[PDB]
Amino acid sequence: GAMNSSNYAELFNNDIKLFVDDTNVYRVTVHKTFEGNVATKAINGCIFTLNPKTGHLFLKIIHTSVWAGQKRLSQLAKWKTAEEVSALVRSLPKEEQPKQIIVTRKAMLDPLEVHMLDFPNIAIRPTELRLPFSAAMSIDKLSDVVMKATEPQMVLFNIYDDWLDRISSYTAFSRLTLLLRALKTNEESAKMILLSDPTITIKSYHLWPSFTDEQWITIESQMRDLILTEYGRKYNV
Amino acid sequence: MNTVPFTSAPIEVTIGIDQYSFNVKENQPFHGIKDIPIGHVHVIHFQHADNSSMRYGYWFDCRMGNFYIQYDPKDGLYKMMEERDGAKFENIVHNFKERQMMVSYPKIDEDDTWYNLTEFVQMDKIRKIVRKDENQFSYVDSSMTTVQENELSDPAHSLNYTVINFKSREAIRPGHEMEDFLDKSYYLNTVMLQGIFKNSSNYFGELQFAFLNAMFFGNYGSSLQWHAMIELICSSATVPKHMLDKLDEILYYQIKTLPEQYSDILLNERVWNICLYSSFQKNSLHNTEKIMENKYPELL
Ligand SMILES: CCN(CCC(=O)O)C(=O)c1cccs1
Repeated sequence: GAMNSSNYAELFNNDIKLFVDDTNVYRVTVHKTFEGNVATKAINGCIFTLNPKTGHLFLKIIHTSVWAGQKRLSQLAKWKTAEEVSALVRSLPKEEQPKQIIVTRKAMLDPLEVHMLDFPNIAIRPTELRLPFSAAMSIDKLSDVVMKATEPQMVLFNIYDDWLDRISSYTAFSRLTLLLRALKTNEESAKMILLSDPTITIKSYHLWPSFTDEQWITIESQMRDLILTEYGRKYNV
Repeated sequence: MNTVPFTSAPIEVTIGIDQYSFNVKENQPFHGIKDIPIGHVHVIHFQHADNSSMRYGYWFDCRMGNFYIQYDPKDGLYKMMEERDGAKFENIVHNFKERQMMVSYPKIDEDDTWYNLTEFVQMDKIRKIVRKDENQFSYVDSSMTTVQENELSDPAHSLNYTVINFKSREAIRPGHEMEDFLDKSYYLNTVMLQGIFKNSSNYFGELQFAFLNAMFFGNYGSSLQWHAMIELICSSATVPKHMLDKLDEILYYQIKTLPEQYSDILLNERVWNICLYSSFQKNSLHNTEKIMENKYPELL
């Protein structure tokens, strides 16, 4: 059934599973036209498909040409997401195919179920978890590859860098969710926290800075402070 | 006109014949139903006074044989049987009629209700949904499950309605996933009409039979099938015009005949609101929309 707090540890067992977030597939800016009407302009998007146990991220870049001449784009985007996730599954060797796909938004359930009919044993699940994956485009290297794309492209990353050499998947997912929640809540402040110390750099092959264990403790505390500070600002608390 | 005699009525029971019904007392001198109109299927149904559990009954067509009802005290129900001795049957009916021990099928001359509810229903198709080839009549009851229900347990006692599943490979062409899920026209016209049912009359006959089993027996799986066959049409952008106009007539008479106090259990809110107000055919069912809005405005 639905993935929630009660069955949280299931995310880090040995049954292969993927989260799918479609929040950045169809991205637009809204603007006025010469005649004073409003129009949208699409920008490149992406599907965020993540194995929470291993950190493997299948970033499918959705180029704006996908939308050319199409109607009802917010609806089409869910079906395009499902088409691409199905194509990814089919491309994987059998022993790498997921046993469950967890969609972050319940409106993806029917499109994915329909595209996955050839895989009756892959469970398609919603979640009651509020997950901050919409902030993936606040990770500079991910945003850069999406914006530079001139055609559809799949790019593979490990969203945990090398953290699993030192921490469990559970802890790595916690850290990722905290960082993304902070980036979603106050992107500028979160980036300042991450990049303020010039002596700590991001490896060419990484997404996040090379913090020591003790530095991660400090960074995580600064991210929690940021989230709490923003809450007090919003609610006047 | 034709007659279904009863050997006797040993237990108190509500007897239905099509949309009519009569209460019979324990050991009352009741010996059958006469003046049954030729040309249509009919249903004779029962609900025991001492146990309203199991409604049950028999679909039949007097053109196919001479049928009678006899209570079985071992199995505890009224059973339909066929009499193969024609002269014996005529002599029984004549004596019962001469003694005025039979109720008359109470059809009004102006009244086309039963024809309207059974226009497309044929005994030969009933006997393929309800499989018991040794009899010319078909038993249905309140508890019989459908093949579709069974998939999700006694196969010989199932209702073999055509399985409709909107999230199945049968309904969705590879490469047309969004198209076929949002517009069921492929599934309706190519898979169901051209392939399985062969024509719209057979489709409508099954839809009508499902409704009648839902209404007369409270058969839940039949209600599911009726709603699915409605939703399949309404969710299709491309439907032949003759089918849309005929569907409006079919549904109008079904909604008209439904008991007012059974609406909560026999009508699915999601399906009816989708079909009348959101679907491709929301504006194609004028008569059904008018009767639904005036008779059951709460559901909507
Ligand atoms: C911070 C961990 N956290 C979720 C936020 C995250 O996904 O990481 C949790 O422990 C729980 C969520 C739901 C039940 S427990």
